[PDB]
Amino acid sequence: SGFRKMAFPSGKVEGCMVQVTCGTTTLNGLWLDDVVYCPRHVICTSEDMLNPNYEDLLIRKSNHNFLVQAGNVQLRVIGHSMQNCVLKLKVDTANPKTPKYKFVRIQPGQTFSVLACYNGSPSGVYQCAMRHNFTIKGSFLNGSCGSVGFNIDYDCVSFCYMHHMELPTGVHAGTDLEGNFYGPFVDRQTAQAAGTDTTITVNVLAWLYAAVINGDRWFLNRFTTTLNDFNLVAMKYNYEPLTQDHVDILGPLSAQTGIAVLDMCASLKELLQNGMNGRTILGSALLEDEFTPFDVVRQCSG
Amino acid sequence: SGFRKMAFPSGKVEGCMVQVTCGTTTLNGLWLDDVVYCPRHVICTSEDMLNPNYEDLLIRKSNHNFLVQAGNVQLRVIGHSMQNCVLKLKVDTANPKTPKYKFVRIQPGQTFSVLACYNGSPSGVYQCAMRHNFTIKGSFLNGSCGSVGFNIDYDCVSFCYMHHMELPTGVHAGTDLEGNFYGPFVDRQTAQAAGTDTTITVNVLAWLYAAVINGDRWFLNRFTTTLNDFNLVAMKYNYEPLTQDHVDILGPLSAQTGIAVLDMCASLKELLQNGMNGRTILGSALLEDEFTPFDVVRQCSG
Ligand SMILES: Cn1cc2cc(Nc3nc(=O)n(-c4cccnc4)c(=O)n3Cc3cc(F)c(F)cc3F)c(Cl)cc2n1
Ligand SMILES: Cn1cc2cc(Nc3nc(=O)n(-c4cccnc4)c(=O)n3Cc3cc(F)c(F)cc3F)c(Cl)cc2n1
Repeated sequence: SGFRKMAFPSGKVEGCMVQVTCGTTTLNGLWLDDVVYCPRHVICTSEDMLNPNYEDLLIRKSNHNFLVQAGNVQLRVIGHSMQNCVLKLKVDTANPKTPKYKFVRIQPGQTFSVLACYNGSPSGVYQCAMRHNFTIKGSFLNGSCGSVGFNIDYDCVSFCYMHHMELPTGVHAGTDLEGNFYGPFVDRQTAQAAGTDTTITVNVLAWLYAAVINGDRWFLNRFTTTLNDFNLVAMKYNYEPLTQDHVDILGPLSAQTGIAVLDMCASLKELLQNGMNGRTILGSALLEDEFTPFDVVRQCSG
Repeated sequence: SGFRKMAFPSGKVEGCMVQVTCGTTTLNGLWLDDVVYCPRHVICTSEDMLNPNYEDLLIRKSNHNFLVQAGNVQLRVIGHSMQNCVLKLKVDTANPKTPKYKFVRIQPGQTFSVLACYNGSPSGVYQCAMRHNFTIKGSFLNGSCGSVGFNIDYDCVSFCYMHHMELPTGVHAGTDLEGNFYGPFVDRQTAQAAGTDTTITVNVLAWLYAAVINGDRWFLNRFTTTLNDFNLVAMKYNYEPLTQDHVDILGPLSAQTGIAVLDMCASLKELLQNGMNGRTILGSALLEDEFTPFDVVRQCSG
């Protein structure tokens, strides 16, 4: 047992990470087959980062303006293209370490692992969720642009996030791997504000189930609730409404624990109206919402 | 910015993970050069797991009793040896993916990344600390025996933990890679109890500094404290006494933030005596003690 913020093993992504430089601007790229993917922002200079026109910027570049570094080996760029907010640099060598992969866009509330890199060098791995305002509460410093988020399904890396920038509040914004931003943000060095966030209710319930699986039961109660009355209470606390699809998704955990979803919702209602009274759940003093039902099942069942 | 539970990239360890079977007992091993390291408990049968004599058990085995599986390739065992609680299986192939590595034993309060594996297959990576009672609060299911904990220094993997077992309270016990247990535990399927734990004070202070670096300042105050008066208050709350060496270690964070260590100790004293009054620090409602000063510097500075 035990319950931890768990990321996917990162090796398959580490073997894809490279450094991309254009002019004096540098960041991280993702080398898959004979293409390197990176934020198009790399073709900006300090003069252009505020209000760039990327079509003009790219038309003014050629292959030789792009330096791609894989370890100590320079990959020669033999083509360049823009796809929305990502640059695609065709190189003359296919990555021998290319894993089986796919580009998948994720939904608010789902989770993924982030491999933070600097200068093409992986430095750390952590787990995060896509918030309902399409930001992620990541951990990123200057130089982390182009770091990727991903999930692993069996042997297949599903890339879902490429990091672009930090917002004023310190949360992070990026795109899927087709270069389409998550949320209403643009790759311009302008002060952009994240919208309002909500608590991912289904995830909180999944985490309460994880706690029960690990012997934390003090928050349980004899009461049950209707879905509608739960939602009436939960909206007041900035929680996402719970739907029947969410109940269905929680079916497996409900079965493994013998606690019906609406019964656990009654526990959640009480915790929202009363607080925790100085107690904890799975070592936390607040309700955790960055674990999906799938993450819980993976960690607690296998 | 941002502050997350961050593990080291795991690829270098993933390429070392193998499956070891003896009889019907199976678990994970660590293949480095031409040696596979695993818990000696693998030579136990269900009859022997309660009160084994491992010297007898190993004398009754030969190389052909050990099946080592690296992916789909079977490695032939050509020698076998015991070193304390780890078995060393000499195989006829050196691991081509062997990273530069070392075996280092860690101290209570220090942190490391865990690569949870099952049947030799890496499944997840998370970060944990060695508690003062020499347990770790890990996340492990049946089949995780032999999973390793490690740190990375530049290009060198410092292995520091091999997982053996789960204690009744759900916390975990294991050895260093020379087979020497952390804490007063033995590799016998007997009900063993973890001793009392304490909060890792220096780590809490390091995390308060991380919070200040990320703009969480509400807990700061004008007061300073002496080291002795802080310790008098902190012992009452089950915190480790703070030493001058701990102050020294916190020097860099103190400098980067301009807040003297004893000033932050005054904040910590107040949080201990008053609680958080419904506020949070770096997204947590309780004081976090699994980040060392080094982890904070690595994440917040680079
Ligand atoms: C020589 N040199 C200077 C460079 C500056 C760069 N800008 C950034 N670097 C970053 O690390 N963070 C960043 C910082 C912290 C966490 N997370 C990301 C940026 O936000 N920006 C700003 C930013 C990035 C975008 F991709 C975008 F569309 C709009 C922006 F305002 C980069 Cl990308 C390369 C540099 N090379
Ligand atoms: C066919 N088959 C059955 C096996 C049973 C095995 N026993 C365990 N497996 C484990 O996964 N956990 C475990 C479980 C959860 C978290 N963390 C570790 C054990 O604690 N034990 C118990 C245990 C392990 C030790 F290494 C030890 F010294 C003393 C113990 F009581 C293993 Cl090792 C292989 C098996 N093969």
